Amino acid sequence: PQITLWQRPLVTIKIGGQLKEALLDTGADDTVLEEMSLPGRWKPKMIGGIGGFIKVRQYDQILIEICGHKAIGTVLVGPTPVNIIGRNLLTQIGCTLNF
Amino acid sequence: PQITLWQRPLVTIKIGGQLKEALLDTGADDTVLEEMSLPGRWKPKMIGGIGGFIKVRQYDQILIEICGHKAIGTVLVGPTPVNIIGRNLLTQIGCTLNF
Ligand SMILES: Cc1cccc(C)c1OCC(=O)N[C@@H](Cc1ccccc1)[C@@H](O)C[C@H](Cc1ccccc1)NC(=O)[C@H](C(C)C)N1CCCNC1=O
Repeated sequence: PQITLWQRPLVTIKIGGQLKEALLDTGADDTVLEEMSLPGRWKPKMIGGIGGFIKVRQYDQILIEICGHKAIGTVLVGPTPVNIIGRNLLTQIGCTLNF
Repeated sequence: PQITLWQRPLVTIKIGGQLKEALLDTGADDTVLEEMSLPGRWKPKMIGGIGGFIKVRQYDQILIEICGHKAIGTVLVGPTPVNIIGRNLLTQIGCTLNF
């Protein structure tokens, strides 16, 4: 679908048998989600945003269902203020910026 | 122009008689540019990010020619790693998220 930006591009995703709301972020290289229970092994990692860095856990091969569309990629779990759909996932669902 | 997301969507902007490159961030309510000099006056303001809060100077009525498109709005300047064109401006140039 088409999304104007007069409001935050929030959409509903399905992950780990759970439902959430993630922001479609072209400004994000990766995908980071609020602390949640996820099965499988992970790997420590650090990402640097505007306010600084945060200690997140790196999950590979995690299936996410963005607004219906199913995709699988690397999901980061940490102390983020909002759920973020980064370009690693956005390019799988074919999201494009236009104007 | 249609922009895919395989790489960070960098756009060439022109502000204060200066040329720069800014990221089209759909996950940014406002626009924050790196440290630079500007004519108008400002007002201390802080914004929440991923790793914490930074203090920026606010400016209203700032002309910005985003990739051949002239728009005007509130710009913020501070300790931001990259230049960011948020939604307060993206809408002015009819930028749409699509998939
Ligand atoms: C939310 C907001 C309100 C008012 C004004 C502004 C500028 C606002 O946005 C601030 C902000 O942190 N926005 C983020 C999403 C956001 C909204 C609300 C709360 C917290 C975050 C996101 O869009 C952009 C920001 C840009 C960036 C900054 C420094 C270095 C590199 C990239 N991107 C990142 O942090 C990403 C993360 C998410 C994987 N990131 C970090 C590792 C390297 N690459 C990368 O892409």
